[PDB]
Amino acid sequence: STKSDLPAVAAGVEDQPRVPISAAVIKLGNHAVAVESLQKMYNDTQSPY
Amino acid sequence: PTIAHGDGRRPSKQRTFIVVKNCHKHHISTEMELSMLDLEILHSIPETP
Repeated sequence: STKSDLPAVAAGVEDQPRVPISAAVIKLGNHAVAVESLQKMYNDTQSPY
Repeated sequence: PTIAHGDGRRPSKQRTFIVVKNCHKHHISTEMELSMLDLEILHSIPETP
């Protein structure tokens, strides 16, 4: 069933230790969507975003 | 840093810059005219009020 298949596709990602990560979280409707800009990654490298 | 290219366009070489920065050595100079007839009583010892 779907319940018995939950440890099937969860290949270790379900039991990793949970750490916080700073990210800007907005709310659209009922979901939370996290917004981020990784352009400072590219401007250090002088690579076109 | 630079991004390691994924395609074989060009080899993603390392980058280090040797930049030389020349300093700004500034000279500031005022004047303070001080009259010698005050210097004469500077050198003299006083005894009367």
